[PDB]
Amino acid sequence: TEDLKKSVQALQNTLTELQALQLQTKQAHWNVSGTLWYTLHELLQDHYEGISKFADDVAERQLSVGASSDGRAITIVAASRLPEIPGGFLDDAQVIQFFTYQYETVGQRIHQRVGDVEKVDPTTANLLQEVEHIIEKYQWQMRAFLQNTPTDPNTGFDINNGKPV
Amino acid sequence: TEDLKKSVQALQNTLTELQALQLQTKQAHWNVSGTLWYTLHELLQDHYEGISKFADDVAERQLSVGASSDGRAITIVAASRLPEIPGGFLDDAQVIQFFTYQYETVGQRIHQRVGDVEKVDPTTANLLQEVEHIIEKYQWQMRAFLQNTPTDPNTGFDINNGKPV
Amino acid sequence: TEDLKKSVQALQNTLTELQALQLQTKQAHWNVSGTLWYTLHELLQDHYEGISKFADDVAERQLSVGASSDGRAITIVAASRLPEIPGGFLDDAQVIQFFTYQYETVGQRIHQRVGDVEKVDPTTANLLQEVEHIIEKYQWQMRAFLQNTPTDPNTGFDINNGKPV
Amino acid sequence: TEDLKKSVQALQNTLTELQALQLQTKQAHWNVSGTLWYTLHELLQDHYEGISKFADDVAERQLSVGASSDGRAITIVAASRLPEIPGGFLDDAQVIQFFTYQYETVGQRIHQRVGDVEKVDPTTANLLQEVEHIIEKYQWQMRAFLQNTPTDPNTGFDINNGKPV
Amino acid sequence: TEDLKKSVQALQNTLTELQALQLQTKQAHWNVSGTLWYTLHELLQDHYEGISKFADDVAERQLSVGASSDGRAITIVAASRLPEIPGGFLDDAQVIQFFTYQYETVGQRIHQRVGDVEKVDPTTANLLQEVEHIIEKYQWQMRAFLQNTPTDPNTGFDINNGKPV
Amino acid sequence: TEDLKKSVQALQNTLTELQALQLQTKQAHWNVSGTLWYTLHELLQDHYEGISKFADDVAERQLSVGASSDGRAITIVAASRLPEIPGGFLDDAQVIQFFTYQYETVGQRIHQRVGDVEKVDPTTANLLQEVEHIIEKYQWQMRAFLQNTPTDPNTGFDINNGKPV
Amino acid sequence: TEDLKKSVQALQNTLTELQALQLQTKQAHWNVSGTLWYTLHELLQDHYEGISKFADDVAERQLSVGASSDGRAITIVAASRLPEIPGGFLDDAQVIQFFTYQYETVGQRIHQRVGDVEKVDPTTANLLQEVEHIIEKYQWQMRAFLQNTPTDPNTGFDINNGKPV
Amino acid sequence: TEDLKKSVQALQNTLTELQALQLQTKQAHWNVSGTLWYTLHELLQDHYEGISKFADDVAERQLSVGASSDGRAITIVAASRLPEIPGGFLDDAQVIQFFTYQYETVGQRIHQRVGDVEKVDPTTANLLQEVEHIIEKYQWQMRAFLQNTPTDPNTGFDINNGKPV
Amino acid sequence: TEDLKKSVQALQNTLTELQALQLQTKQAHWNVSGTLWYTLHELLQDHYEGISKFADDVAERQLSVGASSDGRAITIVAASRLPEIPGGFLDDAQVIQFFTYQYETVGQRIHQRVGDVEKVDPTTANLLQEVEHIIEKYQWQMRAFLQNTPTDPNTGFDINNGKPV
Amino acid sequence: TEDLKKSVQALQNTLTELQALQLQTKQAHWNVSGTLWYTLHELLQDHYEGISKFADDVAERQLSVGASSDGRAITIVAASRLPEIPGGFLDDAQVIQFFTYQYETVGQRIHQRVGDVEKVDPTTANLLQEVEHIIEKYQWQMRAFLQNTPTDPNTGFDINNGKPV
Amino acid sequence: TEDLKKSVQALQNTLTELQALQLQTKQAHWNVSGTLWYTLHELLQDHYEGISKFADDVAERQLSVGASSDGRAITIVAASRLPEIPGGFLDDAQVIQFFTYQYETVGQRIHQRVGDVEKVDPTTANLLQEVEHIIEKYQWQMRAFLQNTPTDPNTGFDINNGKPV
Amino acid sequence: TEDLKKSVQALQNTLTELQALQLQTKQAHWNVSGTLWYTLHELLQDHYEGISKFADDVAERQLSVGASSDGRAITIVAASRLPEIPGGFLDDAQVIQFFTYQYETVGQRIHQRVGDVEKVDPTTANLLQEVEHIIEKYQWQMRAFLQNTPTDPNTGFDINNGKPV
Ligand SMILES: [Cl-]
Ligand SMILES: [Cl-]
Ligand SMILES: [Cl-]
Ligand SMILES: [Cl-]
Ligand SMILES: [Cl-]
Ligand SMILES: [Cl-]
Ligand SMILES: [Cl-]
Ligand SMILES: [Cl-]
Ligand SMILES: [Cl-]
Ligand SMILES: [Cl-]
Ligand SMILES: [Cl-]
Ligand SMILES: [Cl-]
Ligand SMILES: [Fe+3]
Ligand SMILES: [Fe+3]
Ligand SMILES: [Fe+3]
Ligand SMILES: [Fe+3]
Ligand SMILES: [Fe+3]
Ligand SMILES: [Fe+3]
Ligand SMILES: [Fe+3]
Ligand SMILES: [Fe+3]
Ligand SMILES: [Fe+3]
Ligand SMILES: [Fe+3]
Ligand SMILES: [Fe+3]
Ligand SMILES: [Fe+3]
Ligand SMILES: [Fe+3]
Ligand SMILES: [Fe+3]
Ligand SMILES: [Fe+3]
Ligand SMILES: [Fe+3]
Ligand SMILES: [Fe+3]
Ligand SMILES: [Fe+3]
Ligand SMILES: [Fe+3]
Ligand SMILES: [Fe+3]
Ligand SMILES: [Fe+3]
Ligand SMILES: [Fe+3]
Ligand SMILES: [Fe+3]
Ligand SMILES: [Fe+3]
Ligand SMILES: [Fe+3]
Ligand SMILES: [Fe+3]
Ligand SMILES: [Fe+3]
Ligand SMILES: [Fe+3]
Ligand SMILES: [Fe+3]
Ligand SMILES: [Fe+3]
Ligand SMILES: [Fe+3]
Ligand SMILES: [Fe+3]
Ligand SMILES: [Fe+3]
Ligand SMILES: [Fe+3]
Ligand SMILES: [Fe+3]
Ligand SMILES: [Fe+3]
Ligand SMILES: [Fe+3]
Ligand SMILES: [Fe+3]
Ligand SMILES: [Fe+3]
Ligand SMILES: [Fe+3]
Ligand SMILES: [Fe+3]
Ligand SMILES: [Fe+3]
Ligand SMILES: [Fe+3]
Ligand SMILES: [Fe+3]
Ligand SMILES: [Fe+3]
Ligand SMILES: [Fe+3]
Ligand SMILES: [Fe+3]
Ligand SMILES: [Fe+3]
Ligand SMILES: [Fe+3]
Ligand SMILES: [Fe+3]
Ligand SMILES: [Fe+3]
Ligand SMILES: [Fe+3]
Repeated sequence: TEDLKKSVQALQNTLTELQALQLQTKQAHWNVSGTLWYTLHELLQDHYEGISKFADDVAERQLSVGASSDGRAITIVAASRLPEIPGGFLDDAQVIQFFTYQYETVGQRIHQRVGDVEKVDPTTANLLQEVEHIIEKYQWQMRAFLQNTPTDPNTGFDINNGKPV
Repeated sequence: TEDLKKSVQALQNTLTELQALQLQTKQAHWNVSGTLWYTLHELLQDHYEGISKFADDVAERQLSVGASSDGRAITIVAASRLPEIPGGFLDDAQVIQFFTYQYETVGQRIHQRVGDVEKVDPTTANLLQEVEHIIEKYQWQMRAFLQNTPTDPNTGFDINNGKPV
Repeated sequence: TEDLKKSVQALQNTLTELQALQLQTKQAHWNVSGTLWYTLHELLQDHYEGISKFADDVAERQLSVGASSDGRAITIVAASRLPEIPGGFLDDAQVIQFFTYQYETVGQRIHQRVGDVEKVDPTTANLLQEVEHIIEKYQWQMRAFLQNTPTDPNTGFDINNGKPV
Repeated sequence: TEDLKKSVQALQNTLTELQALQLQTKQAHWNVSGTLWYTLHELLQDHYEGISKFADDVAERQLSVGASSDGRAITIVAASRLPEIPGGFLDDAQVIQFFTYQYETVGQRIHQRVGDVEKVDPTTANLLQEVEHIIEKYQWQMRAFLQNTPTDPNTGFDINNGKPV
Repeated sequence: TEDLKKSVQALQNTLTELQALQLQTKQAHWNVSGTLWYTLHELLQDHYEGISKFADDVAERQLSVGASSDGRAITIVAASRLPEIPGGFLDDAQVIQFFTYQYETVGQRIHQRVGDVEKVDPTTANLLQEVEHIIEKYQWQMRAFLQNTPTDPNTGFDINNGKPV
Repeated sequence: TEDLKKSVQALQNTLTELQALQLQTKQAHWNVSGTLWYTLHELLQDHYEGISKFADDVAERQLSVGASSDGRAITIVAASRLPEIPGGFLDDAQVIQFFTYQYETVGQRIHQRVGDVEKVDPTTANLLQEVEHIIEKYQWQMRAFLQNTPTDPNTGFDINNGKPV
Repeated sequence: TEDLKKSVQALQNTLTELQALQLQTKQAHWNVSGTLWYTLHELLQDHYEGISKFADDVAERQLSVGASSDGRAITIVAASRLPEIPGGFLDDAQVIQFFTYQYETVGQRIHQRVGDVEKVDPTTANLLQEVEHIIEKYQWQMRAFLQNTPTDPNTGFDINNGKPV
Repeated sequence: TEDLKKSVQALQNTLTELQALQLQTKQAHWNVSGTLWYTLHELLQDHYEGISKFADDVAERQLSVGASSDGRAITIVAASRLPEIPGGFLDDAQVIQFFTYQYETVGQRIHQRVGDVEKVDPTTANLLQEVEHIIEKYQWQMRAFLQNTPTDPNTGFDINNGKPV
Repeated sequence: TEDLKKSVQALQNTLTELQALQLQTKQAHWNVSGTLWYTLHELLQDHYEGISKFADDVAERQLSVGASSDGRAITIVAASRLPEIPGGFLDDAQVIQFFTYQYETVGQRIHQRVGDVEKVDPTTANLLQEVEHIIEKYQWQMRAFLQNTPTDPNTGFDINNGKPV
Repeated sequence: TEDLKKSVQALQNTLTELQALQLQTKQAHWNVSGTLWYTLHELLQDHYEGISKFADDVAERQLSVGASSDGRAITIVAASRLPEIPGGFLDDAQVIQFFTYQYETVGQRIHQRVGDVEKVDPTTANLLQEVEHIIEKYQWQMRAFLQNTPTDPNTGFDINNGKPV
Repeated sequence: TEDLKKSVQALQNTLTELQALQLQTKQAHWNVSGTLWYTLHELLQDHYEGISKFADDVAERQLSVGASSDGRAITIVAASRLPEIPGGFLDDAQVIQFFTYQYETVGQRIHQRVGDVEKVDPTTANLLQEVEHIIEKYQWQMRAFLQNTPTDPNTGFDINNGKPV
Repeated sequence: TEDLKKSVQALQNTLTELQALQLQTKQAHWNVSGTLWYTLHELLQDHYEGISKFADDVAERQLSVGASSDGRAITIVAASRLPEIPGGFLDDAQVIQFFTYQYETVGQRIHQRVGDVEKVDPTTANLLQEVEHIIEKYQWQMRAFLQNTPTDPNTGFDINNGKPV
């Protein structure tokens, strides 16, 4: 059946994306610098925990429908399909920019996956909607730092050495 | 007796002000944007919980001296007597400005109320002093973002698109 | 897109209804009287906490799909579209009657909203199903006080001064 | 030895009675209606937890003296030897009446069992005294709703549509 | 000094009243019967804990200003100056009636005591205001069972065998 | 309406299956023997708690859409429609075999039920997807003991006296 | 039956003794002075909590076998039958002496009561054995301060102004 | 009196046996090896905690009836009267065999002791029944690994290098 | 205004005294010796925590009325105005003597301060009454070690090498 | 300085090894199969948490001595220098074999690193000793499954389809 | 011996530095102002707790090797040997600058002390390495606000009124 | 290798000493008498828990470097090499004297062991430094009861029947 194939594909692809996000949030947690370093250090820890919890649920849902889960380092690298986080000290505006985009792209892809599996496997779809919920919430939490308002454009000039982000 | 009338007036007026503050802190919690969005999101959650706890105490003190408590939406609107929080995305400096002022005006009014009821109802006065304590603490916590220091005026230029707040 | 418009409408309308319910449950929590006053005081506190939690989730889901959330007192009043709770001391049977109806009407409307947004935004639909779940559970918990049984009609005569409710 | 037979009989018969009580308390927890529905819903949850804990202790005491424990649905039905709880919506006075009687009859039987095994197996007797303690406490908690006092017969007329229970 | 005498008198008299209330709430906790027996059993436990906590604070405030505290059974009996709770099974309406009155009279007396010691010993006055706060809250919680409303007089006929309380 | 009939049928049938599973997991918890007795004793306790929690949710969802819930022993026996667990001491491989199958069949049936009620009652469907999620997870947890791998068939010979399971 | 009379007598007499002990331990908790004041203040708090817990169990066991419980102040005074604790500041050696004796006499009496009711009411006997257990443990904890050892008589001279206790 | 002698003997002999068991369970906790090493490591930790708790209760019951408790290493060695646990790495089947026997022999002896002291000291008998309860439960938990079933003899061949245990 | 000056003076002077007390209680916590060393080590830890909590409240009340708080080491030294605690190993009687006096003098001064600010700033007065409450409680807890009783002068001879304190 | 270079090298190399171990333990947690699947699932979760905690400490120690931390997926792959865990369903004996070896090799390398940095950076050495402690403990916990004993070689034949591991 | 002298010197000097840091972190906690006031208020509270915990460990290690600990205010002032924190309102950039430097200098000195005592007193050295660990971590946490990155120098211009820090 | 021999010797010898201390602290916990009996009862419980925790760590470190741990009663007796605690009732001064000495001698020996294994096994050395830390802290806590001060020799005359200890 390509109803098991559909399920596996959607779960496995989401798992890898969450694992990529685990590694990038931690990396940023450690290396972020600037005015918002501590704020972001704390926020990224919370995201990491939420992402880790859903990575474990997604992997065990995969096992639950009868397939092994591939969480290997090689598999994470092989699925790049997503900008990589710079090494070294990272700037607060750079971290914000980076996750605004990553969470948005990951959320979009999960959104597609929910549609794909919804009538063959509504239980897997339900799980993926929960993952999408958290990813899009995290997206807002990064986006909110640069959100345009009636009194202030929020260009990020102050967290970016005078320059818009 | 206008010793029950005094007590009711002081308690009821404080209740409505706290309920107005519940709604405005939550609104700001959701909609705040900019460099300090997350910081303020967390701080406003703490204030909301403190305000909610005292709203419940004030309402039940009113019941305790023998009068019903009016916590209706219509009553909150009817007591405006206090600037309203803008809708839409709100800027961090705008939120700070707004609560610096609201908490100050609410604290002042409670201060007056403590004097009013102190010898007819010292138990109600004691409660209102506790409310004033928390409101003025919250006032300092908003004020501290723009507090002038020997090395830095803290105009809020960085959180306000180059302009003093 | 009127897929963002659909989502915003469903989320915003639900938020206001939950906020209306926050205010009415608390009001009843304070002012309820009679044989079941304490029972209802405790039950209404539990409902208030459940409703408050989902109000926060609904507002932040709205932010998560890119729109501000309107939780203002004026907006609650403006959306009346729902009977208002009496002021003053409220009778236990009156509170029961009132929420049986409110929860039922709010649950119905959320039910409609779930259908409306389900294929444009299954993640928002999932959240609203969770809200509907709790609202309808609360509906049963109010309804159960007057539920007709094989041995007893449960007219509420005992909690209503000899008269059916 | 009919000292193991004695022990097994007393433990097994008590286990089945507790399991019958697990099912009836939950059933009543869900279906109770009327003025005391919520009160009883909460009280029956507490009883269910206490009963469940002792069912587990009784079953594992049976294993501890070297015999398997029969907790099957068929065995519960086979040991009826005890009125069955009506299906459908149940009235508060009906639930109270029902458990007043069930707890009393179960407590009596355990009381007999304590005497039976006390000198062959004082450790099993000790456990059964603890079960009897809780069952008789629960009996008082149901009985107390209809307990005659110097100022009021407590006929249950108010929770029974004008009629004594 | 009769500023220590004033303080001692106010503290000691309050201690005895709280201890009288400890004994009466527990007695009622055990012996209450009728429709509201369990409700009142739980409510009276909460009051007992609040009263016990303040009895300990009042006694240790007495020690703190340099005097021993008399918490003896003989002293409780000697200070009757307050209706005694009936023995035997007590009816729910009887318990409600009884504490409505006791809490009211105790609250009144503490209120007087606050005035008496307020300028010689504002710290003792502060403590007594906290005791008055809780006692009057408990008074409302008993009073609320019989509170007259626009739709229902709440005579207590249902919890009193057809007769107003 | 046969939209309430649909909902009731799906909820009621699931409730009975969960209650059957409550009884069988506990039975196995007590009576399991062999190399994996303690492992399974602990695992079956965890399943029992998860199953019990969802049984309570399913029963109260049934009440929430306006129908009583039938959790009686007779009803559990009447719905057999599912192999019964042996009495006496049960072998670890026998327990594993038994639940691998039970959880699989129960999960399948819930899966069908989700489809059945999904557009008349998406809130009930959502609940049943959560039940299916847990049941299928539990299925994997039993299946994993005998799961074929590249280095070892996992026949269960070691937990079955030399014989494949 | 004088098997209910036996049970009531044993339970009621124990309740009063525990309540007497509640009042005396608290009194000593507040008023104790000297080298061991703080030690004893803490120890007496622990005893008070243990005694309070068993007073509640004894009273509710009395209700459980169908009789009201008399916890009134007048009843405590009426059952003196036991030395009274001095008022005023109490010396550490005096407190130790006093409870060594009280706990011993109360433990003895409960011991007799266990024999009295053991075959009419083994469940009540079991409870009273638990009370005796704690009372005799508390007796050792007071006795241990003056316990004669091979290297030191422990006369209490140091806690008694040079004089043996 | 040889009623104190009886009590002391029963308590002291049980204490030493529990202390012997403390040392053997820990030893096995550390040194166990094989397929069931981790399972047994965890199970033996739980037993150790239960045994330690009762050792403390038994020793303090001894003090409570007026005698010192001998918990010395020399006394443990002197009371051997019980097979000693091998040193070095211990096999899972060896640990299981060993405690099946130890717990059984210790439980038997405590059982005798309960009879011995039951009418001179029912409070000490009650404590020893609680110790026997736990010891026999632990006995079942070890025995269950090798328990014969209708589908599998459970010889332990798999945990014993092909050989029955 | 010298109503802000009054408030600042009272708050600042209390802060410094509490900080002096933080340092002295810890110093004594570490260095106390003798019969009551451990008792006092524990008691002084509790006082330190209570004092630290109020130091933080006093400092933040100062900020709340618009002034900075001076908690510097130099400021603590500059406000000596209070005996200094000896260095080196400190004797139990010396610690008791020392805090009996310190707490008394600090409590007195706070008492004066409460009067000073009570009508310009009742909220600050309320806070200072809470500080006075704890300081005077701590005073009793030190005083109680040497408190004269009808049976024993409590000279402290035993904790002072034969000599009255 | 090549004292910062030394520190960075030792910390960075350890971080990557811990991150490799995070991924492999989770992978095994999900995919392990066979008799010991659940046991190992639980054990590997505990190891994962311990490893994750030290990965965070090692990365933040690196930041603490002034260097960024590289936790990227590419860096984990680039440092292979260590056998990779198979994908697909993994057998219990295979998991045990695999971590016995991995933990041993990682522990050895950390051991070397402790020597390397010990006198330039004893604080980093201290941290690495703590990491080595946990890694070697985990090594024993895997090794213990196959540990040779006087009564049983523990070849793993039972967990490996008749064949030694 | 000047091995006790060495130990005392290293411990005592570290204690004073930690106590200086306790006072400065709290001072900054209260008085910090500007964009990062709340962030720093929270961060400085965490540091204060970590510093307080190690101050207590260092003082009690000093006692453990047989010397008293000097924690007096005079001793803190006497050891200045370290810039003092300004009084009045302090700017966020000023606080960051100040602790970046203080933590660095304190960490350096502890580092030296670890070398000094390492072979006379490795247990004291171990403790001091733990103190150094936390101090240097806190140093990074302050330093990270101004850490230069590839996209942004992080001069602190935004938190310093346009000027580099 | 005699680097494993060194490690084993140091770990095994420490384990036995900690186990000896477990037994002696408990023995003293039970049997201590006199003025400081309760104080010491509590203090010795805390030491016992700290000692037990490190005994478990030391034994599992031994396993971690590849050797079994000998925790047998016979081995404890065989390693006497340390005064034995008297049986019977023990005097407070005797307990203090005894542990002052035991902890000192055990701490000394561990100190030697740290030197012995430090460069072959720094991870084992680190663990032993932690054990030494706690043992020497416990030594101070016993020593502090008799510590000579400028105002009082602390001979223990008061806790020793007039005689210096
Ligand atoms: Cl899980
Ligand atoms: Cl409340
Ligand atoms: Cl949240
Ligand atoms: Cl259990
Ligand atoms: Cl307290
Ligand atoms: Cl619930
Ligand atoms: Cl209870
Ligand atoms: Cl205890
Ligand atoms: Cl705070
Ligand atoms: Cl952290
Ligand atoms: Cl500590
Ligand atoms: Cl562990
Ligand atoms: Fe967090
Ligand atoms: Fe998992
Ligand atoms: Fe999960
Ligand atoms: Fe930046
Ligand atoms: Fe918060
Ligand atoms: Fe409330
Ligand atoms: Fe409250
Ligand atoms: Fe802004
Ligand atoms: Fe609640
Ligand atoms: Fe929120
Ligand atoms: Fe939420
Ligand atoms: Fe959901
Ligand atoms: Fe009514
Ligand atoms: Fe409950
Ligand atoms: Fe169980
Ligand atoms: Fe249990
Ligand atoms: Fe009814
Ligand atoms: Fe309660
Ligand atoms: Fe107290
Ligand atoms: Fe208190
Ligand atoms: Fe009634
Ligand atoms: Fe569990
Ligand atoms: Fe439920
Ligand atoms: Fe639930
Ligand atoms: Fe088997
Ligand atoms: Fe306590
Ligand atoms: Fe109770
Ligand atoms: Fe109880
Ligand atoms: Fe018991
Ligand atoms: Fe004395
Ligand atoms: Fe455990
Ligand atoms: Fe103990
Ligand atoms: Fe215990
Ligand atoms: Fe084996
Ligand atoms: Fe404490
Ligand atoms: Fe603070
Ligand atoms: Fe505070
Ligand atoms: Fe207050
Ligand atoms: Fe002294
Ligand atoms: Fe775990
Ligand atoms: Fe971190
Ligand atoms: Fe950490
Ligand atoms: Fe295998
Ligand atoms: Fe914190
Ligand atoms: Fe300390
Ligand atoms: Fe510490
Ligand atoms: Fe360490
Ligand atoms: Fe600034
Ligand atoms: Fe403790
Ligand atoms: Fe262990
Ligand atoms: Fe440990
Ligand atoms: Fe002595």
